[PDB]
Amino acid sequence: SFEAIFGTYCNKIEWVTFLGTALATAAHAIMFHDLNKMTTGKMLFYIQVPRVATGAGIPTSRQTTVMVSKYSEKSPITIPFEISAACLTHLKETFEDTLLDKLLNADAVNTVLRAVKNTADAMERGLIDTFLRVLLRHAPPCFVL
Amino acid sequence: NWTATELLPKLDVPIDLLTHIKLSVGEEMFNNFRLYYGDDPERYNL
Amino acid sequence: DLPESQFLDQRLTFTETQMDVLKVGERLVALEHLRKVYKNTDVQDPLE
Amino acid sequence: LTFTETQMDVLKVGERLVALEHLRKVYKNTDVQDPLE
Repeated sequence: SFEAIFGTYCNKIEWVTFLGTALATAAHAIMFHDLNKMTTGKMLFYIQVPRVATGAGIPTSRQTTVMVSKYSEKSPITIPFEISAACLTHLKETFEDTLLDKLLNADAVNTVLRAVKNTADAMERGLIDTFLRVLLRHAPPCFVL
Repeated sequence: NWTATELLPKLDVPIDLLTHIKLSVGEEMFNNFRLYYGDDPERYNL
Repeated sequence: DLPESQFLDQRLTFTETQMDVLKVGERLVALEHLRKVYKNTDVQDPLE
Repeated sequence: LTFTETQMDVLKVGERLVALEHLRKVYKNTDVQDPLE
């Protein structure tokens, strides 16, 4: 008699990106590199108002000028991954190799690549999440709007 | 032997779920599973 | 007026993706499952 | 008197053509409210 393990299958993950979704059609997405070096990004909006006035008793206003300095909002994300010290040992040792070292070493390479790979997937997803949560926290309910 | 899965190669396939992958083992879509969060050093012990 | 404001003049390598668009009020509105990034994940879908 | 052309939303009632007009487009962000209100 025998146990007969069949085809050892695997998933391969759904390769999402926030540009690839429809969130970046609402997100003007900009890489910037001194963002750890910046504090709070200001924006000046210069705004004229119109000046329609008439009448004899009606209070005619002055020309009114409005600048508003609307601020940015930091909201960093951080996902953890981890690579085992056994994985680092079977990478950095690379000992007297009778092919069970080489299988294990290629496994360690694929382990680190798989972990960083899924980590970047998590990075994309987390950017999806915090962009969505910022839209929710700065989007009123539409009965209010 | 889950090491024989996670160490040997596999087959990239499209999968499907009713609810959720970690709920698939807690609400038990399948029994005799294996779940692990930190990358296992046991598969490195041959 | 600046012909190239700094957020405006952001050059980009365009591609396409098959987005579920709909016209309402003569405003082309896309429509998006974020199910693809929240399936089999720990994070609850924030639209829920 | 010289002329020009403009895109007016005109309507037909009783074989009489009648123009139709938004005035919010001149009373947006204005101190004077719209007298049609």
